Amino acid sequence: MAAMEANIFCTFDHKLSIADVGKLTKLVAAVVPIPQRLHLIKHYQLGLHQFVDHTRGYVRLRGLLRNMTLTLMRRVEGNQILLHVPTHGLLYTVLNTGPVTWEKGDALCVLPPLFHGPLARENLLTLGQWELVLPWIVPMPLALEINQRLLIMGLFSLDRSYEEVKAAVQQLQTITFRDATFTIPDPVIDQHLLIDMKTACLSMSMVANLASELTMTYVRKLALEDSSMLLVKCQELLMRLPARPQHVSPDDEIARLSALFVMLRQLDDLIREQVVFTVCDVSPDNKSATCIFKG
Amino acid sequence: LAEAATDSILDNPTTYTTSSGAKISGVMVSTANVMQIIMSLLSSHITKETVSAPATYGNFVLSPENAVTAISYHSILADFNSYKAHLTSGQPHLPNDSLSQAGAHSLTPLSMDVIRLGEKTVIMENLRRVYKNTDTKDPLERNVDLTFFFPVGLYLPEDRGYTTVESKVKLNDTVRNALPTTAYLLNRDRAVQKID
Amino acid sequence: FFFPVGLYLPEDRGYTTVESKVKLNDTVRNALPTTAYLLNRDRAVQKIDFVDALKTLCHPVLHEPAPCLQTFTERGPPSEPAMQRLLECRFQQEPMGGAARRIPHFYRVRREVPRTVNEMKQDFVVTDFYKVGNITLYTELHPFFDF
Amino acid sequence: VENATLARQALNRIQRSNILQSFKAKMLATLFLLNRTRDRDYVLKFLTRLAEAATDSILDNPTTYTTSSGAKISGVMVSTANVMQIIMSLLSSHITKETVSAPATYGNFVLSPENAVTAISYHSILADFNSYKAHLTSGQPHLPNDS
Amino acid sequence: LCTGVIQKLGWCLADDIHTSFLVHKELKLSVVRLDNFSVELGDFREFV
Amino acid sequence: LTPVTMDVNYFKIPNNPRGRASCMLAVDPYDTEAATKAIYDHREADAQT
Amino acid sequence: LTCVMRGYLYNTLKTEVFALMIPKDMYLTWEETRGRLQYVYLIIVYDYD
Amino acid sequence: HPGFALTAVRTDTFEVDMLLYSGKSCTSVIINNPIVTKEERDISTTYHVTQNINTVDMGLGYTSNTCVAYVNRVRTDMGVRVQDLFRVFPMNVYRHDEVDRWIRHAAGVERPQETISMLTFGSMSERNAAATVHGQKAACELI
Amino acid sequence: FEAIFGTFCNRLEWVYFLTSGLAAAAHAIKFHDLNKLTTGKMLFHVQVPRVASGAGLPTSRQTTIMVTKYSEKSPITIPFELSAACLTYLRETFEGTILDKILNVEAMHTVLRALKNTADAMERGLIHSFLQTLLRKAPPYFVVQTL
Amino acid sequence: PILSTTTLALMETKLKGGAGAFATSETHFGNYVVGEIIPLQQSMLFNS
Amino acid sequence: ANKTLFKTIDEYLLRAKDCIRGDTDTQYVCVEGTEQLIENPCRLTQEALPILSTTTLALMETKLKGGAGAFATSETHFGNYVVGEIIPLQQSMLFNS
Amino acid sequence: MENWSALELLPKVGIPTDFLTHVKTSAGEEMFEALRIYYGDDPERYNIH
Amino acid sequence: RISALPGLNNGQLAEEPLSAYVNALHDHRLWPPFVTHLPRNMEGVQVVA
Repeated sequence: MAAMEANIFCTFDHKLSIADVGKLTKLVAAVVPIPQRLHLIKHYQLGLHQFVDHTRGYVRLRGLLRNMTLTLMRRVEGNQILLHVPTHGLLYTVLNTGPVTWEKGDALCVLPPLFHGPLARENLLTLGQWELVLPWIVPMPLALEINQRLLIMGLFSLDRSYEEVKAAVQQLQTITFRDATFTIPDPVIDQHLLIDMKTACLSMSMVANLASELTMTYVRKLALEDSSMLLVKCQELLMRLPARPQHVSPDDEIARLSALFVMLRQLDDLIREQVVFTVCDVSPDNKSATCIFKG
Repeated sequence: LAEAATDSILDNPTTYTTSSGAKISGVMVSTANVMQIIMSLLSSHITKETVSAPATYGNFVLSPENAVTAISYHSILADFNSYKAHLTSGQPHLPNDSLSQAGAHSLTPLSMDVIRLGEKTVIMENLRRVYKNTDTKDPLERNVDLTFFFPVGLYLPEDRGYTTVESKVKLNDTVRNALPTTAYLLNRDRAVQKID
Repeated sequence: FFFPVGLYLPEDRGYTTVESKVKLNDTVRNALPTTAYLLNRDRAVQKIDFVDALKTLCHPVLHEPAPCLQTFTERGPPSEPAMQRLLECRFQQEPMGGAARRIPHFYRVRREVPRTVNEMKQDFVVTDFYKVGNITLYTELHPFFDF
Repeated sequence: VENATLARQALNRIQRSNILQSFKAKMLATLFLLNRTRDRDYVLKFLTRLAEAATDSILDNPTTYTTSSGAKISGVMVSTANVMQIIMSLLSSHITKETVSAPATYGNFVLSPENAVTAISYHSILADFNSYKAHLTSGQPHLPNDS
Repeated sequence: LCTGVIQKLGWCLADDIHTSFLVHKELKLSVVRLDNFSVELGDFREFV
Repeated sequence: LTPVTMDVNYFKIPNNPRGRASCMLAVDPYDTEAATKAIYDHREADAQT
Repeated sequence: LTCVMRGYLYNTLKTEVFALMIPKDMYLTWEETRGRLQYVYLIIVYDYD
Repeated sequence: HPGFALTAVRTDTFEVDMLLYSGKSCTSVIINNPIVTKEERDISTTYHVTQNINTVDMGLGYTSNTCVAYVNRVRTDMGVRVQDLFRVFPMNVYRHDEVDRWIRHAAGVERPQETISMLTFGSMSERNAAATVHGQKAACELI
Repeated sequence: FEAIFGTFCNRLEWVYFLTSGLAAAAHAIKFHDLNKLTTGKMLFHVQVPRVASGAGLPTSRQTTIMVTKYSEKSPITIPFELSAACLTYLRETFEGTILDKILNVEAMHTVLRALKNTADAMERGLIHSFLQTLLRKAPPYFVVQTL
Repeated sequence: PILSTTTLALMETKLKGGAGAFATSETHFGNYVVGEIIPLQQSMLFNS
Repeated sequence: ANKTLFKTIDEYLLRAKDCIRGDTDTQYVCVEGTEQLIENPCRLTQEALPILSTTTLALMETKLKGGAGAFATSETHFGNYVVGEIIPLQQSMLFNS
Repeated sequence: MENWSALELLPKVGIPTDFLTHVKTSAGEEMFEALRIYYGDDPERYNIH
Repeated sequence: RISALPGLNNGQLAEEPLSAYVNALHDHRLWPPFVTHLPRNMEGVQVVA
């Protein structure tokens, strides 16, 4: 087999107006997804507009986006986009596209955009029943919360009334992460969210079975003599209802804690999808950042 | 086909002329089989005569007067000094297009096969030798779809019945011969195919 | 070369395309084929009948289905699960003396018998029987026996 | 030669289907050519297709088997005299009782002594060993001609 | 614990994969042959 | 043979008198299962008829 | 032995590309259409019978 | 014969070598020089070479006429083998089972036996035959 | 013996664009910065001639037609590749016997052979893309004859 | 398929017809003639 | 998809053609651009063509007994009927070879 | 079985090859007796022993 | 006799026989208009006055 081309040329068949080439020159060293990995790909496969459906299933978009090969834009010119699928380990700069402020030392993940539509009025290379769609490069805790609220909106919507659902979407669509408010476009329950719910509930049932005689009564013994805002804030989400430990057997506790770590990781990987960039240093206007872990 | 197409808009009468003064209308290409059939058919018009082809590719280099237009206004106007001169002098007609002027300087001979089509000579050519042992498909080969439709199991009006083939064929009176249920088609050979 | 002799065209699809040319008297010996006329190496009307095929029709290997039975039984039941409906028989053996009072006792059940195969080979018309819509074509092996 | 412009890899099902279709077409239609048709144009087209359809040789024989006025010989059609008596009498505008140049000697071809050494030692023969040995250590990878 | 454990072994070219065999002490063993394989090891990641 | 064999497609064209079109060349080569599937099995169509 | 930790497999002077061998029983694919690339994984799955 | 007559449509792919006539310099194609680019790895160094070209027309009307000249073969069968709705509607069943489990054994069709990978592109639902002499097939229906 | 009568490489017919007669359908101009242009447009200011009418008729007036033509984009490529051992033996000669000089000469020859084959593939691809852009422009015969 | 004829009279009107009379396939009610797909009984032995 | 008569044929040339997978038994829709597209003049005119669909073998052997040009004729018995094929495709094409 | 390295190392002659069908078809349908069809650039012709 | 197809009908799909589907003159749903005795099977039928 011929090797995977690190220099991917994108071509264009539409008559490019001059403002379209201008807006295409803004997006140098940004992230775009492509599934083909050929050398002379067209423009239809480039981006994410090949997978935007009438369903607007954002969980379906997150499910497909993990399989797409991420590349970097370079050397934009007349009808030519030289893309570079980056090898793992080295470093080169990326550029933000959404209004998400970053830090140093944190990590970045790939994500489909939030409130995507004519609300922020993106004229991002619109031509002939096709738009250039950009995946968001979002930091780590935003990527944690944007799937945590997804899974909670999945789990709550069972066996309950629809007015509870319509009162629950508006309680769990805003995210006030880092001086900005984001809204998720139509969180809709599908079979993918169902199988994610099945994995989550099985793992937490198994870890509820896996809990030892001491780790479930640690807060129950702690909350008699301790006083802290952390312990008070975590106590009220529990029900109401010296002593001796029953049997200390640490040879069993090592195995219980090990398998409990496996169950906690098995719950954990539902919201910790992939670290795709580790940001090292940003631009002061935060338009770009030199980062590592490309690929 | 020859008179049906219109001509071009740029004229290079020096190039692609036959020796002893003959102008070439255009190029007619097909596969080797069809041109073999034509040459065996229209053998009273085939002539293997030399065609004065251009030697090398053209040249369309820019100007320093075009460079600042390419930078500022993101546009290229070819022969910008010629345009400014014909504006300032006030002449309406530039003498030559900037594309027919662009290159095709020298001429080299080559012998091809040409034919007379009502005193409009055209070039016979087949692209067999360029798709000789390659991995792609020759695009002069093609697939064309035809949609066929046919009825089966109808009922003619017996109140206005008739036969026109009575003197050639005859049927015995049975109801299965009176009512169509089936039909009879052909294969891609001469094979009767039963469809009910 | 190959040629048929003694076939049977259907009557409900019968026709004549040679009316003006031939005219045969309507006896049954002309209304049912039993001969075949070919041409020799010379342009001469030879004739084959069933009489001259006696060196083939009467052989003792034609009436012995034992290698046919062996080849039929080595590939056993049809592995198709859609056709697990025709291979059901209960061929028992019981005394016959008590049968004349057991005949109202046989219908004391209210459960039917499955359909036999030789019954299932009769509800197809003359022209669909060669099609794949028949299930029992793996049963018809020989014009002298039932498999 | 009718399918030489279509296929470009190992054959799929539809190409071999069309191949068998044209097999049973042409083997049936053109079984006996001269015993069936006796018109000039069709037999001339048939012989023309037969003459072009075969691939050429590899050895350059540029001067031998050539007529006067440089008309090179492309092929040879041999048959019995009975067929030739119909060929020449039917297609008589195309025959020319012409004299060609023929090689008056056999192709004498000797063995080199180091070929005899390789023949003894390795049970093999590399024809024109001196030319191969020269062109190897020289640098050019294309010989003038074979042996 | 750990019903299934999966580690990334490497990557291949998805076209040179073909069935072959190795003979050793005249013992033919039918194997799968990956011609251009690049090894890239990973930790034993565990799942349920 | 059976006397209800449709003569118009089994005795007027060049046909294989076996019952099926047993042309091995229509089978993809070096495939033994598909060959008996094409010439012996009967819960499928037959070539040429 | 000389094991290869990361990268391709080749001879000295790169004249021969060695090939990874796996026995037929451990091989397992979950798609009939392989992509342009496919990664390889080592799967241990425990039967707690 | 029931109380309705059906008709049948079908397409047929014939192979054809077309002929193209065009006028002299009907378009002026422009190229640039071939642009080599390297891609170096451990085991090989492939060299890709691109060439952006552009074609501009040099006519106002249809400068070039093509036509259909010769047909070598019928790549279809021109057959009567109808295409089943039980494959192009691969999930429609009856509301009752024992009429559905009788109809499938009347039409000869396989059971409903994947769904997410069916509405996007599809799959080989009806397989190939073991052999064919008459190529490919298509025939549809109109009640 | 194992007599090898000859080793035969396949030579290629280095077809060019201008060598083909299809270049007369084209008008080939090398533009040195084609990857920097966006599009090529052409404009025409066409006015048609009136005629003087007769008495009692609605006459025409002055006309102006400003029509516009545009360009096309269709790049092509070839991914020809080289083994790393070829690049090793291309420029290195250690212990310079005959047997290493042969490998150096073969490395040089496979490099230049790949270069020649790449250029031939580029010319064939340019011809092919030209024919592709022509076939998406030529209407069939019936519409042109009708017009 | 070789020329076969059920009855005498159909073979008689085959022989009475001219060239290409063997090519057709006439069919009566219960009688039938299969025609040769190649005229090698028509004009082989007459051609000699 | 109705436009100006020069834009309709241009739409017909560019994108109104459809593709057919050409290596399997049933007619599948191919992946676009991998194999070449397939022209269809029935897309332009929006008709279809009739072929030789006779009713019975009485009226079928008559057309087979007939010589050249018989397939362009449409005959009608009392209840039986023949539709004559308009283009002489089944008459002369397969006998050219 | 066949020393295909000697074909790639020894200097050949230059002949105009005229196969009947396409050459990949004649390779894939096994007209010839012994084949060494591959893709890419094999370094097999270098390790001379 | 002719309203059913005795060469075809036996067995059943539902509890109703196979001949109940081939014609309306063989099932309990179609009543005659002047009924004097109520039929034996009235499963889906609910009579109402």
